[PDB]
Amino acid sequence: MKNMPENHNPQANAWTAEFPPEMSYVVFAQIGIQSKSLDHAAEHLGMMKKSFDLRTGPKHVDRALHQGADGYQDSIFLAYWDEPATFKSWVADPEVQKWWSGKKIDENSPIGYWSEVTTIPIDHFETLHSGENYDNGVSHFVPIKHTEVHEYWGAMRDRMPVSASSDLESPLGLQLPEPIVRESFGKRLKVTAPDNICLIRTAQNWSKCGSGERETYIGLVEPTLIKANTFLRENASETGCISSKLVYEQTHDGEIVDKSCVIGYYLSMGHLERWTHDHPTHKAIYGTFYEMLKRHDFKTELALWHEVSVLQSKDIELIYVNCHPSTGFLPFFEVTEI
Ligand code: HEM
Repeated sequence: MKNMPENHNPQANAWTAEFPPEMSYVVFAQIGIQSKSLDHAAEHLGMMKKSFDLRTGPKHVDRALHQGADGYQDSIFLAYWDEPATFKSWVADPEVQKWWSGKKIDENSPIGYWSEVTTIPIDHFETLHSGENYDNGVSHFVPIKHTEVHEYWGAMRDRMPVSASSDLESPLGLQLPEPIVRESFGKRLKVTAPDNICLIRTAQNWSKCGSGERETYIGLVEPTLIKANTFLRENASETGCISSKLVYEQTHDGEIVDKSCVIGYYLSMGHLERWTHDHPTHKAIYGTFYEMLKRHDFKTELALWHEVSVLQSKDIELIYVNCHPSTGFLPFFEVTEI
């Protein structure tokens, strides 16, 4: 590990995914229905829900709700496979093909469709968990193990196997170009990303907190998490953050549960590192979590985790049908009409 300090002894425990040898990829698919009122999205969401129960459906799927720009909401499925061939057979299923790639989105539709499908090579992937929790993304179906490789700047990079042999820099260098405003409503658009973009899903789960911890999380952490995500959304070029969403997770039936996450894409892992290590909003929430840890013998019922991947252009498929121009990758890079 390159960045680990001498005689490193972390204050808090943490766990990390330990992938079996036969696993080569994780498919992480984000599929969204975009609307101004959730009633408009009900029909699509019903169809997609049933598709996930196919024999080729994902090993795990979360539902979440995103409040986007200017009154648009995204109803999102976060779906995981451990076998790309199974994912491809799922997409090919006639029931999935009824709605895949926004097929039902007609002209002048009140809803949009988008999908961001990432096929993650395992050597370009790492996870971290504040507890031995088997309901955190891939930990629903991958074992996890205790690790010392955390609680220092650069630990995320060190946990990703390929960082020992690659700097993981963008071919575009250090500056994300100014966003542009696409005429994206009424169109079917595919965006091509540059190599070595970095995707993070970083999650907060207060479902097991008693009153004390819950009041602290809601009163003292979440407001600054909201501030952090807003800053990332509004300052793409300064930060290198292509896209950031704060989403609240839901039951199968759509009810909001006590879980959230930020899903963000960055021009490179280095951009994500520099924001995390430097910005005051992450400074503030990091400090509060360690304040909670000390007050609870370094075992809070609040659970945090993240999944971080570094992606090649060919690893990610980005499709936006009748979407608001601020959605996802639409402001950046190369676009084509499908
Ligand atoms: C916009 C939302 C967030 C982003 C993008 C983000 C990003 C990151 C990244 C990339 C790291 C790894 C740093 C490294 O290893 O170099 C990290 C570490 C950490 N973050 Fe966050 N984070 C976010 C929200 C939060 C929240 C809400 C909390 C607490 C409630 C939090 C607490 C921590 C802690 C405690 C660590 C240290 C983990 C360890 O290595 O043991 N973060 N964060």
